[PDB]
Amino acid sequence: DSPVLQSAYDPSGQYLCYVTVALDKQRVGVQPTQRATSSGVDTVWNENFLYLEDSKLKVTCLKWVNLASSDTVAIILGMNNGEIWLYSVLANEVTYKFTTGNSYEIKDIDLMGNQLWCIDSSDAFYQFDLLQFKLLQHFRINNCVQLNKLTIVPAGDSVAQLLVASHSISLIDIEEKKVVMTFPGHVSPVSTLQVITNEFFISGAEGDRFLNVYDIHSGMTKCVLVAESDIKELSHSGQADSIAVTTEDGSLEIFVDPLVGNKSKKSSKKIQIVSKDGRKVPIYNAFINKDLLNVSWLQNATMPYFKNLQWREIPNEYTVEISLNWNNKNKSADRDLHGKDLASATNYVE
Amino acid sequence: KDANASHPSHSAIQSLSFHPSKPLLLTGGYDKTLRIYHIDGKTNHLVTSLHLVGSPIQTCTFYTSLSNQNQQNIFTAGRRRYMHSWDLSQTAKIEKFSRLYGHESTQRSFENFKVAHLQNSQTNSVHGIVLLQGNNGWINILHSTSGLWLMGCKIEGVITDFCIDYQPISRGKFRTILIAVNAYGEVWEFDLNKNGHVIRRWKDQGGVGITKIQVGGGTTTTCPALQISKI
Amino acid sequence: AVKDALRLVHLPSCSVFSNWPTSGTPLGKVTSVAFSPSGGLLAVGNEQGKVRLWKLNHY
Amino acid sequence: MSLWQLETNSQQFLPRLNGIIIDCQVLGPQGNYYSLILQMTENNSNSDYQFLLLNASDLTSKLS
Amino acid sequence: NYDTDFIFLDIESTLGVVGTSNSDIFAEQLHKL
Amino acid sequence: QYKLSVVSGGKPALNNLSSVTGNKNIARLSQDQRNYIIPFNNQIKVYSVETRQCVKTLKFANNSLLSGIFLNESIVKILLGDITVAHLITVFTNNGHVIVLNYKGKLVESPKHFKISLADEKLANVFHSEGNYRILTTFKNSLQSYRLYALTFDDAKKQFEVAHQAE
Amino acid sequence: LYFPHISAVQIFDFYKNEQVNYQYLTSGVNNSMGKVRFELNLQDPIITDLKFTKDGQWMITYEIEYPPNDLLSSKDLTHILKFWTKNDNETNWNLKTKVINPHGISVPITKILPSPRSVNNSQGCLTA
Amino acid sequence: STARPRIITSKAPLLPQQTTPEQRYWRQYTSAQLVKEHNSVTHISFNPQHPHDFAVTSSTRVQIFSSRTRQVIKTFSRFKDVVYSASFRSDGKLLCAGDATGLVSVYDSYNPRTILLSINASTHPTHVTKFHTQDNKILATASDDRVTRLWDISNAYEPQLELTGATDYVRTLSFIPAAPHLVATGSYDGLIRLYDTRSSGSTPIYSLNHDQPVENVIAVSPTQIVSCGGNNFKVWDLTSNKKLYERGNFNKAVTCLDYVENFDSPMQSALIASSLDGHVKVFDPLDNFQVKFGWKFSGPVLSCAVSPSTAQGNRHLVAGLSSGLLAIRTKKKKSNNFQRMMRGSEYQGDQEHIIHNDKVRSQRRMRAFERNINQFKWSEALDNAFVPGMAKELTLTVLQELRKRGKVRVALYGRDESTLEPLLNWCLKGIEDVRSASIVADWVAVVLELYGNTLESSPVLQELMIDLKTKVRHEIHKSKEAQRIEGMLQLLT
RNA sequence: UGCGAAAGCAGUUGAAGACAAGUGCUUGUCGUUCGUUAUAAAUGGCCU
Ligand SMILES: [Mg+2]
Repeated sequence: DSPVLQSAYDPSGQYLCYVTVALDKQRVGVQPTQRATSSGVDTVWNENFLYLEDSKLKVTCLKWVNLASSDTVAIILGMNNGEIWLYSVLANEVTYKFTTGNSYEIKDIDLMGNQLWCIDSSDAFYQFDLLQFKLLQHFRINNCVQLNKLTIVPAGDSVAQLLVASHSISLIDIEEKKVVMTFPGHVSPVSTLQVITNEFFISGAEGDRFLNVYDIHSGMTKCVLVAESDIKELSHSGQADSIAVTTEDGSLEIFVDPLVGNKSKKSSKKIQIVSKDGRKVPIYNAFINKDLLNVSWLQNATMPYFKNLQWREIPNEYTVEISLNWNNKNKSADRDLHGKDLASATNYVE
Repeated sequence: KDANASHPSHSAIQSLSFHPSKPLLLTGGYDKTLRIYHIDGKTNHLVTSLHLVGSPIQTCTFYTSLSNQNQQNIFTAGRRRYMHSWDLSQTAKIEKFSRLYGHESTQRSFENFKVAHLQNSQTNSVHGIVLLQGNNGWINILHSTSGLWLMGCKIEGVITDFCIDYQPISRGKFRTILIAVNAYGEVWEFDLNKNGHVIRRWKDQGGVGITKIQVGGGTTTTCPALQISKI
Repeated sequence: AVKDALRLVHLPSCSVFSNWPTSGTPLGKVTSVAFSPSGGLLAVGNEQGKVRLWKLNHY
Repeated sequence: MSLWQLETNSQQFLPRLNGIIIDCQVLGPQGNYYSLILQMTENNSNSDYQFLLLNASDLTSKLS
Repeated sequence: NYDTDFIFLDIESTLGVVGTSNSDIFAEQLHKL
Repeated sequence: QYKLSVVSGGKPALNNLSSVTGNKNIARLSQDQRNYIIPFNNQIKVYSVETRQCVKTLKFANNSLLSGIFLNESIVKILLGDITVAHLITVFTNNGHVIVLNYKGKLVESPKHFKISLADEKLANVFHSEGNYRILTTFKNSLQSYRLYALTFDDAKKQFEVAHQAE
Repeated sequence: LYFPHISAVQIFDFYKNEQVNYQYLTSGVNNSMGKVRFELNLQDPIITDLKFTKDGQWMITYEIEYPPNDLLSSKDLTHILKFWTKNDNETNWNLKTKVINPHGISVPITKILPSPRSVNNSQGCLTA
Repeated sequence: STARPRIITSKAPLLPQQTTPEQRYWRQYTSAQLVKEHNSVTHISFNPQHPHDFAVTSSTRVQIFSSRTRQVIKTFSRFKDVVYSASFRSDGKLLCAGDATGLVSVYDSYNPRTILLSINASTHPTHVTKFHTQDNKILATASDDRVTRLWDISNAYEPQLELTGATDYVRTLSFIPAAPHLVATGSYDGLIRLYDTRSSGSTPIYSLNHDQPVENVIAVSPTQIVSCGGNNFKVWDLTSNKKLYERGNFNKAVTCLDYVENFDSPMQSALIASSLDGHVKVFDPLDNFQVKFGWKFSGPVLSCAVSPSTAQGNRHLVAGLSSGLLAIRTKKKKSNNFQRMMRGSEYQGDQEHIIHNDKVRSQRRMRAFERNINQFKWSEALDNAFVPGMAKELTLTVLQELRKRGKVRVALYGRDESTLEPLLNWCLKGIEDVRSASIVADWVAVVLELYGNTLESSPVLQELMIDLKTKVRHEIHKSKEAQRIEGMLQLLT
């Protein structure tokens, strides 16, 4: 129902990467979310794109390599071939291609510094080093019959344990190569497994209106966050200060201090976009850092637009109003209202 | 998924065209509308629409200049005495061609036309030509941008259809050959790079009531080139 | 002239394709046809105002 | 303004300009624009020039 | 003129008036393209 | 209390030479063909063709060099870009001053002012095809005579040198 | 800023320093044809005076039409006076009334003075 | 570039008694049919509802005329002696009429056979019988008994109220809109008596003095009532109880009066007043009741009426004459497979993003003479000037345009006596009128200067100049007279 | 051309040089000058 198959903000929240299909081929592009740069030069549409030369080929998971950490701004793309590509946006070319020996599609990827992790349809974990460009080890854990998601816990500066998800969620240690804890997940496959803070990671599943907040150390559901309609995309602010969920029906909901009756909490601020005429525009991604919330919606067919708003002052239910062309009388700059050429002198009529 | 599900057409789809590079499709009809769709194959939403009051749409096509690839434009025509051109979003830059420069007699409707690339050999510059169908065997050739009348070509009997062919000569050189056919079946072949002079004549064996003529296997309106070496 | 009046021809064999179109394929009165420059998409319009889109797997 | 077609010696016209045409030119790689200078000889006290830039496509004032 | 100032016209037809960070580089490279 | 200041513009400037015809226009259209530069008597206006509005005005009064030079001298030509070297223009006036200005921005208070060497010659026209520059100039029955020099900018001396070609 | 050009009025915006309009306020061969050779000797009507009421909705014009040469009626100038009106949004003045030969025949209207705001709410004028 | 100016038709300064927008609308009551009736038509009324057929009382019969057909469609002849009114009820279903015998009969309109209610109002004649506008049930009756009984359709045996106090014949009853309680009656005493039905009644609330016998009283608006009596009609205001206006343009005694408001005319409201001098004239209530139009008829006019506001079709002006003549004036008011092949023309782009229109509006076709001026056919433009059935004003232009263009001699070079005669023949006629006198003076001089020699050898032209010389001389005498009058006036002032 | 009203009241249209044509002479011309306030006529008519 949306032309944008997969989307992802950068860590800073300035640049959005989205993948869409042109005829039978997918194309990947990166565009500047902010209206104007720090230098004051207006941002412009980026026509440069990366085209996948094969129709069969598809992008399954996209991940930003942090802009500050690495000299070259890069985005890592997992592909259904079973190989991972490193994409540097400036050169508009894939710099290096990480290939696993097997051919199964990558279901999730996640990154910390040099450590790069991926999981296949064959339920095998893998490791990769960005600098050395090598496959370090690959192992299969028992009692992991599917792995729809992967997230590496933010512990120190090294990866000591990983969060992986199927209909149920699991925590695994790299060194012992065995599960540590098991959490009761959702009935449907898990869609989002982002880690809000220490000992608190949230979970959501396809075709579900609820998010479970799980404690890593203990394992009890701290809270169940509720959406008005299904959940598609997730973004958290700071450290559990606020959470933004992109609902499937096209609305953005904001949870305020969700980590503070108590068990099941509902979204406090709901955001929607409606054009002047009356048509509603769905939202397909969002980002919320401290007090600025970024809303991205599609105009034309795949032209993405952006808006920045301060959610603190916004009332509970707020609908942005946007000018979209509709029965717009076309006014050419070289004619007046009656079609006469502007240079022409008006004639004398008694 | 059908392309028109996103926004239906209220009249027949009189012409279709795929943009040379971008993934866009243009439709027109006697509804007097120009609908452009973004064909993905799964959603096919509507990029834009443009209503041309009192200009029934009989044929449409995208045009990308062979030198300045940034140039994009849409030519549309009908059973009317004027042709529209839309350069490529608050407003639309639409230009109306309604001057034939002394040949208004031969051309009383633009409803049939095609667009091709002409290389002015003495200068080696390449521009667009809009080709038209006259009254009695007359083919009018206009400059695409300025609208100037460049040359005219004539055949015997009622002109029914015509098609454009390119013949490379050397690195950076190519000649435009205009193929026209009569209702009975004579085929002419003008060389538009030498003032519209016939170069060959033949007959389509067993041709009677010819209706449309087309060429393929190389460059043409449906498979345009993007640089001179691709002709 | 008549509904479903469309055929595809292989070249240079000049042998018309037999599997497609079929009796059940929707074409109506085919009144406009367009091939995509790449990807082998085929868009066929009809008098009803519908542009039905097909894909050629070979391209 | 008269455009003489020299192939067949025909002509096309752009009449009723605001003044007499002191100058004409074709300004563009493909003759996109015609640049004109007008005089408005009515005002005999002063020389009242007006510069026009016309779009060759439809002969309409792109910039006056 | 009806506000305080006065306008005057010169034979040169001149109406005078008498009156009382890696992200920042990335933004630049993106704009250049 | 009261003060005097110029506000509006004035008549467009022209190549007021009887001999030259078809060259009376000195305005130019940018290389990208998105804006038209028209020199007036007291300023230079840059109009955007797409919007038909005056995007920029370069007034002679504001800048110091222009005020001294023009405020009698007139622009005999405008050349897009800069000869010595993307929004630069070079203005040649009849006496011989060559000034390198910029539109689409804020005018720089020290343009790369130069001065061609002419001996009792009034510069009439300048023109180029590809890095080659020729200048036509008038010297003195009431009929003026013309001379054609070849103009080149030498980087070492940063001066415009003129070599005689025709008379 | 309104300029009484020969047979026309040119409306110019000096805040923006551009022309906004150019309207022909007389009859005569103005733009119907291009005068050439002898026709060039013809003199179009000349707008001698142009003034506005204080309220600013009414435009008064005074015009002199010059007869052609070498006819019997080649020495009887025609003095015309016209009243126009427009709304603020509109850009073209519309002629509302026309007086032919005010004050008598061949007697000039040297001066026009729009009335002050007190009398008829600025909807009047004096001619001398 | 600019589109060519359209040649401006000449307009000489406005002369007195110009056509006014009020007159232009009322002159469209063109089609006139005169019908003859046995006796004087006394009263005329219009059905308030569609199709608004109007009833006319004459002799012993009432006739209903169709609005579209303008012919009798129903006839009520049951009345034994003369009939005196045909007012409809507000709904338009019923029709009430009076008799000399005094009985009041209520018939179902459009069913003359059926009689619904018969009332013996009084032994004296019953001249006025009107239904109440606000309330349907109550019916009013006026008699020469000088009592205006207020009847009720449900109870006919006794009157609901019996207003009295008039010392002369009562022939006029009016009900004031928006004040249903109030009732207004006028007698030949010269007093208009106003009564309140809510109170006990039988004694007027107050009397307005009209000073002449009152022939009809009409309530123009909720606060104004206009009464026509004697040689004038005076409009009264009840709140102040004094006359705002009076008009005495009429000569004979006004007889009837009718009012209509909110119809498609330039004038919002119209007051038509019969004269008995053969006149029925229109007055404008928004303009202090000033005249705007009038018609003259063969004999005295005894009744007037105009179609109601919601006519919904051709309007009618009806007048009644004592001779029995009735005058009516009227203001008249492929294959499916093909269609599917072209179904888009109806669309107006309501669902589209951008609407772009460039078609130039169609201008009126330009006449032949304008075509010749525009193409610089000077001589032909002169010929087209003098053609049979050419309106005088248009001809005067093409002479003026050519003079303004400076092409007078150019238009007269290639001419002989055969083709010069039309110009002189017009000039022979143009010289009379004040507007073209100056222009003809100009052209006539040129042809003499340019065809002196030709004139000598052609005898026909010589006569044209003698006849011309006669009439120009006659014009001098008229102008000289006008000067003497003008001097004569200055002496008086 | 000056003044004035629009009407008018006064006043001008000189000299040199050069070229062309006809036959040193005659006439006509000036993208030549000095001085005084100081017929036309290359078949040649305006878009969609
Ligand atoms: Mg069938």
